[PDB]
Amino acid sequence: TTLSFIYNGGIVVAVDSRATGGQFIFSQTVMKILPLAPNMIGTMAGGAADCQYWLRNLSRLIQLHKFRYQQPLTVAAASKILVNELYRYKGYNLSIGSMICGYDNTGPHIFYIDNHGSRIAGKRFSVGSGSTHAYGVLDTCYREDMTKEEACELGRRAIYHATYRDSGSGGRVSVVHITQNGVEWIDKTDVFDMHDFSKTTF
Amino acid sequence: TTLLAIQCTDGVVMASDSRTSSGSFIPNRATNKITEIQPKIFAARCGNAADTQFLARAVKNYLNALNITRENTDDSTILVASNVIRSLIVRYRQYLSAGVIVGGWDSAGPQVYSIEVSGMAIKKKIASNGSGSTYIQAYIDQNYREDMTMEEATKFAIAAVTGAIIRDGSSGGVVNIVQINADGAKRMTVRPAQQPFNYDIVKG
Amino acid sequence: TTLLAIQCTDGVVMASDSRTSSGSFIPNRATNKITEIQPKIFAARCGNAADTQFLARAVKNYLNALNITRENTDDSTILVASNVIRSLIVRYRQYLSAGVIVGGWDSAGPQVYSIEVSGMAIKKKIASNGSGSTYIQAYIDQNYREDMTMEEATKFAIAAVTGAIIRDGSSGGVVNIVQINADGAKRMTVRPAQQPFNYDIVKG
Amino acid sequence: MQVITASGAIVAAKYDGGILLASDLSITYGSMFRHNNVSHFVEVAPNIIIGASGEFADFQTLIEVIKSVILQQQCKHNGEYLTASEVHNYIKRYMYQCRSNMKPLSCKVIVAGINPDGSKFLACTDPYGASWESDHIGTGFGKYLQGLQIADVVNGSFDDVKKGITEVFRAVNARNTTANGKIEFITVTPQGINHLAPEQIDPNWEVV
Amino acid sequence: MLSIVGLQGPDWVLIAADSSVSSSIICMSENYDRIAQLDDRHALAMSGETGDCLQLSEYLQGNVALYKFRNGVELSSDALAHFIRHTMAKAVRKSPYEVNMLLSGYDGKPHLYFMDYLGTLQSIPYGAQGYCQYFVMSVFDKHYKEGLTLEDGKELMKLALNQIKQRFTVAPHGFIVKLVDKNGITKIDLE
Amino acid sequence: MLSIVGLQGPDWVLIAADSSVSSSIICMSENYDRIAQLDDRHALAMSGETGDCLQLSEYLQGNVALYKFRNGVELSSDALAHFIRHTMAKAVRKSPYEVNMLLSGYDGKPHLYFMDYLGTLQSIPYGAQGYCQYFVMSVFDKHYKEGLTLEDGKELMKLALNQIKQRFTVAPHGFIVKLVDKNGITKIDLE
Amino acid sequence: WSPYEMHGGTAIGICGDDYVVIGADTRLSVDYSIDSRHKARIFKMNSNCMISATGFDGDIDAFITRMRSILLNYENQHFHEMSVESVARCVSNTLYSKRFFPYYINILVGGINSEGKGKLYGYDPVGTIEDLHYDSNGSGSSLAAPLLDSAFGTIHHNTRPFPAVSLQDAKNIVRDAICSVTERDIYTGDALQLCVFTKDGFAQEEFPLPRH
Amino acid sequence: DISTYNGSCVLAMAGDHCVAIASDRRLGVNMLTVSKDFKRIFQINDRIYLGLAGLATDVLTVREQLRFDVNLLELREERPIDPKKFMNLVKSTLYEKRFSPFFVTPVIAGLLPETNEPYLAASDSIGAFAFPKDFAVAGTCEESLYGICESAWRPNMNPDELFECTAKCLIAAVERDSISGWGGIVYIITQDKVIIKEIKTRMD
Amino acid sequence: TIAAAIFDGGVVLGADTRATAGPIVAVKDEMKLHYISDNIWVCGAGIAADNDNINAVISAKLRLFQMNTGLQPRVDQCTNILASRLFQYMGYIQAALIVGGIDFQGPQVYQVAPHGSFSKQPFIAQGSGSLAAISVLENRWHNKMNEHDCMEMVADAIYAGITNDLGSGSHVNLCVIKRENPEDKQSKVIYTFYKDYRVPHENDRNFRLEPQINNIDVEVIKTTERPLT
Ligand SMILES: *C(=O)[C@H]1N[C@](C)(CO)[C@](C)([C@H](Cc2ccccc2)NC(=O)[C@H](Cc2c[nH]c3ccccc23)NC(=O)[C@H](Cc2c[nH]c3ccccc23)NC(=O)CCCCC)O[C@@H]1C
Ligand SMILES: *C(=O)[C@H]1N[C@](C)(CO)[C@](C)([C@H](Cc2ccccc2)NC(=O)[C@H](Cc2c[nH]c3ccccc23)NC(=O)[C@H](Cc2c[nH]c3ccccc23)NC(=O)CCCCC)O[C@@H]1C
Repeated sequence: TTLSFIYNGGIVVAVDSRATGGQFIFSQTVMKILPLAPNMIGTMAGGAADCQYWLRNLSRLIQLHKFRYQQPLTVAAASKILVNELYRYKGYNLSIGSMICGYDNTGPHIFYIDNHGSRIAGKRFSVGSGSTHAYGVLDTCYREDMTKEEACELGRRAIYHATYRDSGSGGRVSVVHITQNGVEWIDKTDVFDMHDFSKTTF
Repeated sequence: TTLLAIQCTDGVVMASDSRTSSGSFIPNRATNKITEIQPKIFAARCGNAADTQFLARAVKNYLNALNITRENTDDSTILVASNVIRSLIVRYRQYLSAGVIVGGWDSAGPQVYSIEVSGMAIKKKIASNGSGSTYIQAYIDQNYREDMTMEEATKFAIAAVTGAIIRDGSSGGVVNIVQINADGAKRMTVRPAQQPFNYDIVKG
Repeated sequence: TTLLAIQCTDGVVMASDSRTSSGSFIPNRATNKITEIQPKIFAARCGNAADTQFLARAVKNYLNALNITRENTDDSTILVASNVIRSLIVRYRQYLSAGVIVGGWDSAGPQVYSIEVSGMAIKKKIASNGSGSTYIQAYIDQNYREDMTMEEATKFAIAAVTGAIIRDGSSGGVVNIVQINADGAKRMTVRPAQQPFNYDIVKG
Repeated sequence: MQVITASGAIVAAKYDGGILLASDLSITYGSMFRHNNVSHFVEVAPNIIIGASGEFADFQTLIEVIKSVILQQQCKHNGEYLTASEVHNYIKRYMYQCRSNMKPLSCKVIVAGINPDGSKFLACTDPYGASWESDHIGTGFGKYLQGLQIADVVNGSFDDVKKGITEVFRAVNARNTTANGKIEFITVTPQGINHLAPEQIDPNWEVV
Repeated sequence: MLSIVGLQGPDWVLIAADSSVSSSIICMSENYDRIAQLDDRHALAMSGETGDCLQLSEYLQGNVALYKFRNGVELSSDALAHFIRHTMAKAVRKSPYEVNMLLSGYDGKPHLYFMDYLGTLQSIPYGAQGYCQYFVMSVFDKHYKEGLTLEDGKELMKLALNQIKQRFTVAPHGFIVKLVDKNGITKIDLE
Repeated sequence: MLSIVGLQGPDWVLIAADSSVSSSIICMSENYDRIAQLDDRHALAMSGETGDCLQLSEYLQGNVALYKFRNGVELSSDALAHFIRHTMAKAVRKSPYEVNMLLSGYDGKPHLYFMDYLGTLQSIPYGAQGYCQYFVMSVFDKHYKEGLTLEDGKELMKLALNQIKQRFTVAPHGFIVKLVDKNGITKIDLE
Repeated sequence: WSPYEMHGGTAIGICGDDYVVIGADTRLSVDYSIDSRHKARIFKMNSNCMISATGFDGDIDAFITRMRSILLNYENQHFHEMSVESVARCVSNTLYSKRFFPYYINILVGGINSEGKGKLYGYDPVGTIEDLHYDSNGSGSSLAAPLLDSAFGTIHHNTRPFPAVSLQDAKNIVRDAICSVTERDIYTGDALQLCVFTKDGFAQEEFPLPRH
Repeated sequence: DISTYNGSCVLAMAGDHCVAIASDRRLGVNMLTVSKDFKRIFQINDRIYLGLAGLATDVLTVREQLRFDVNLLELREERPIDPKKFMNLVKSTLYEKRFSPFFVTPVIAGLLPETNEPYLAASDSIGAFAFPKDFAVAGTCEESLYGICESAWRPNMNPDELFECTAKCLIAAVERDSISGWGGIVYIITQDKVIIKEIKTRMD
Repeated sequence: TIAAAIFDGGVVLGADTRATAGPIVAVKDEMKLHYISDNIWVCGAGIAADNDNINAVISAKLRLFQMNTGLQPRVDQCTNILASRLFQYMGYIQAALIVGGIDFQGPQVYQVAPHGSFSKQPFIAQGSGSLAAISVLENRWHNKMNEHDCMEMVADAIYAGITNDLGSGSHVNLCVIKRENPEDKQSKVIYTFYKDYRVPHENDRNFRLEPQINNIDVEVIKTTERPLT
């Protein structure tokens, strides 16, 4: 489970950290947020190798454009670069579900990109097996006028509930808070610590 | 597998290899593929060892059933054995993959019946079956004589099964011979050392 | 198909049937399966007629290419023909389903090379190929002699191909014989009337 | 990985004086005993022999490739042959390249040689290009019908390793359908490659 | 794989089901009741082929009625849940009932049972069958308080059903929601 | 197979498209614009894989712009429709664009083109790609008068889109409707 | 026809504050058959790192040859040996270069960085890179992974600091895990190549394992 | 797959005159967590507990069929079923469905009636029972449990230490199995009491 | 790996003790040699439950036969019943059995394939390690070998399978069916089962981290105790 939502305070991107091949948890510490530019990250969902390689390659392309041209590369631009690179491998069975999130001259932007070539702008996205659960948390608890702490907690809790209800989601919620002032890596919080064991319903 | 039943003037010579093949592995290299249905009824078995052994078991059962209501136990027993094997191969055509040369001696004298895997029962004086029999077809054609005695037919059957053994991977080991005359059946084993020729006839 | 190339002391005898089979239909019952690559290089062809004819065509092309840069046109031509057929069968292993016995005479004397459908080229004094050759394997083993002359090898090859013809549905018709000695190649056709035996050897 | 014309089992095992390889001289077309007196081993260098179990057409292709490469390096090195290690490395690379091109050589290839440093080198590349160096290698039913007969005597006296290989090939002749003919033995020693007289290794037929 | 949701409360169970029945890509009806009231106390929300859910509902309701008439007593919510699970397990061994159910019940105490087509019986505080279980669970998880008031429970069920409507691609035109409590089963409208 | 509808009028074309984009069973967005404005005059509603519709839209819009810049003139609605059909036919021969489109245009005269993924180009008075063509056609057929007023056309498009919403099982959360007329392409809200 | 053999064998890496211990069984086996009993699947790559590989042996050799050539190119074109971080990135890129014809091999890049710290990287066949402190690969990865999780509890509490063990405690954890995997994994055994990369460099031990 | 449809993790363990049987509490529908209150361990009798790892469907089907059988056997014999006798009952129940197996693997943790000796009996889905003296493992976490317990298990664990490894050795396994976990429950059956400790595993 | 050979005065069956749950050793001390009657034992390869149940069923059939009829079960009788049962299941009951026993017809070793084929052979090896075992049996078995020679040969065949086959491992169990008096062929057929006849030391767990490092902290949500009654 990855998720990213724009609220009045900026972009909150919360990802789980579980890499699960089949039913076996290969990792619980995998980094599913990749910083692409000082003010822009990319999330990883799908093929771990595909997501990380192609977000790394998008970072390389963004750096190449940055050094080549004075014109800053927007989040829309990074998303379009990534979706064109992925469509170049259309039919190659790539598996990237990413959110290119970040701040550019026009403000906050989240673009959900996938290997299928989809590139959807939005204020609220969740990718991965637990995306439905993170959506259940976000669409319900999301408010535009949240505090930074409230928004980070919203993303953290959406990822935590996705991890609880999704076998493919787990580990630690890495929460990043992108603003016009750059990508702030809020923290990694073990979803084990987030679980309320006082509650017995779940 | 190689099976070669020769109905001679003085008896029946049922030769076979002894190689059971599981792929390229020989789980049984001393396989007795000629099953004794009755003291003078034998079933040379080709195909799935389970299927052909079930056929031998079931034809023993059917020949005992044939004898429930009669006292001429020695009448039409080879022919009934062939008919029963045919009926079982046809009835279990989906399940059984088995061809049986039922040869031997009964009141009607020496008889060989080849029941093909299809369930085609045919009375033959020279019946051959199995993957190895293929390699010896021309050999049989040029070396089988209708006038062969049980001794001559035994020598010829050993030579033919040895050729099939040499050329067929599925055929190998000893030549199991059964000579069934009116007096009964004599079993012989021609081990590779006693066989008329070996691999060295290949290209030479 | 039946192919039987015998490298004798005084030449090479390449026998074959003449039956091209399209299922149970014989589109060509007078098939010449022994293709003349060169006056003294012949390719007995087994498998897809298209594939084996392409192999013969391509080995003629490769033997002419071999002779572009040399004047000893008669040197290693059978061996090069076998190597080329092997290379083509391996290279077109997916496409070509063809085994060629390239036999004949060159500066190195009489040579037979069996290139199996796998692309395995082996120099043989007695090479056999095709579905019919199977039926004559034991026959060949018990009737081939390394000392056979081209006449004796021709008689034996006619008999063996006739046995394969009789027993193999895919083999039939005439026996196409090619006798290649230093002086050249002589083609003979043993029509069923002239063949040593016919269907009547089957069970008799 | 199609094996129509197959070379049968190979059993190579190091003994004090070299590597003793053993294999029947039969090529089998399917289950048929098709060709006889076909050495499954090819001497590619004075102290490097190569055998293969499986598709003998692929073994011939590989031997042609190995010989071309050895000839190229002999031209480069004034007739000096590639070492058994180098030959096996090239075979590994070639067979892995063929498995990666999806046209694998359907032959488990044994390289038995004496390196210039005098070290016995017995290695094997499977049809997939997976390769390994061992003191004894079985290919085909020489691997499966092997037990501890070779492992218990590998690097022992020539008589002990010969006896163990003979036990393995008695098992092969008894229990391998494609096993036909005498088992040729080949000693790759620092003094060269010696083709010992092929032996008819007979299964115990008193079992019947 | 139609959306059925369940939300057990301290003394009630809100059992919602996709009220729209479709024939392939055509929404045939929009008020289709997929919550079969097996008893005055038990509503079985069903998710699956309409014609297998109908047959299973008829069989289960007829057997509950047969138990009540043959034996003067009624089946407990646990007893009815285990009878349904027995039916589903027998079927899956023989001919699976491709119907995933939420058995809400009130036999003096609220009960909600996840009941997959195989025969997986599990008492749950809340649950769902269909793809809505991927959308509603977190909602419930994030918003289910122990001892919910019936109105808080209705708000929570509305939250889950709106989550289905807003985020589930195959979004039901609407839901039929029934309250199963000491007063029996009553179709309640979440507004 | 997303729902795109088109309704050509006497001097306008109402081109609607499923505005909701989904990732499998998840509705990712609800305002997704599937009507790519290739030009100030042409809006191409697209129905298919979001990532193939986006790429085809980018290629077609870039080629329309390239034609307009390289050649001072703009492509006609017929010319652009045939260029799109040429692209789709080349693709289907080589690598099909799995995108069924409705090209609405106004090059001085309203145009609406059915354009299947194969390269089936057909001028239409109204049409649809996706499964909505099974639901909207009759509506249009039963209610399209020659010489519709733009408001009657908006009512008719609302009728067709409500037919999709009410009767199509996979009902879009909403539609983005654009008016293509002498004033260009304007996102109009059907209310 | 699958171009792999899925040989098996288990590798277990454990990074420490100044060491990386990768212990891999040396068994080269497939389809209930042991091709080799001593096929080292851990390779000293340079003075900074080693690569343990499990999976298809042909792919292991191809990838290790490619990585050795890449590291040699790096050492020639940079005059210093590739760092464990650079080798880890190269392993990721090399595995992904065959993304659609993968090296069906799981890689552990265990080395010492310029800071003297033990860096362990786990990979999947297609080149996912996890900068981890312990990992398991191969047929017995499922068997060994809970063992390392117990030894370190990192999975249990993933935000707590990695409880790094002594070099000998890591060696013993790897040995015990390989012994357990050998007891339960049929494709793991015949020996344990226990390689340790420290500031001192690459140090390899061989430990007998059950050969059944 | 249907065996991993309901992620399971059952772990019996032998101590000093005490057994443990722990299970993950998750009921998951493939990757979806339905419940954290799923019961996979069932008291068969005072000194027999059955942890059923696998299809929750088959978990309840086999638990209730075994309860049927054990209740009938204890009514007829008026004595509790012995751990070995219950193991044979489970084997019979699972092999009765040999051709349509339950997708559940049992783990019987009991104390032998007389000596209070730990009795572990793990089987496959069709009743092939192992009788480990150290630990029995079952469920989708099977390999994980095997490794952790093979390293961790020590002889003569008292109920406290036995619970400690059951809990730790189960936590390690479930936390590597994505579909199993969401809490654990360990039944420590000692000679005189059963301690059911609900242990905190990861809930992701 | 299971095997069985005939020596002069009886039969030596043998089996490894590994049972595999796919690629993982499910059981390390599994019993594959199963008593059928005092004179017949059956080692078994294949599906563990199939072997266990087929052997138990035929053992029960022959126990009933001996109780009612009073007759010693015959090795060929056991083999016929096993072959018929395995044939009626068309190989679904994957029990590749070796029936080794003694009756009035001396010592007999039969194999029964899962599909119901059977065969009397002086020595047989079945299972995944059957080829490694059968190499040993081929090179070592001879007519009228003695009890100890056949014990060592069959144990070495099982050990060959253990070493070479991954599906075979752990210990070598043997059973020796003989007659209580070798001189008398009417003397009682006894069986001596050598559990762990070979326990290969190189196959033992060489290392064990006795102070098991463990950083998983067990937190108990709830503890409830009940009397064991
Ligand atoms: C939301 O709920 C989360 N779901 C999970 C499944 C994340 O674990 C995904 C979708 C996640 C994306 C991701 C991104 C970055 C790092 C890790 C993970 N997916 C995975 O973890 C995948 C699951 C998977 C398995 N097979 C496929 C096929 C297509 C798409 C997705 C998958 N896991 C992986 O990709 C494996 C990661 C990994 C790391 N170390 C490993 C060692 C051994 C095996 C696997 C390892 N890699 C592979 O499966 C490679 C297989 C190559 C075969 C030739 O994330 C969101 C947030
Ligand atoms: C030498 O060659 C030895 N090989 C191994 C594999 C024995 O370890 C066999 C063949 C052996 C026979 C055997 C006989 C009696 C008891 C145990 C073992 N086979 C097995 O152990 C089998 C292997 C197997 C699995 N599937 C097939 C199909 C055809 C042939 C062979 C096999 N293993 C099993 O049957 C599993 C046993 C098992 C799994 N988990 C367990 C937990 C606790 C106890 C036992 C467990 N079971 C399964 O795989 C499930 C099958 C379900 C079928 C519907 O023996 C010779 C001597």
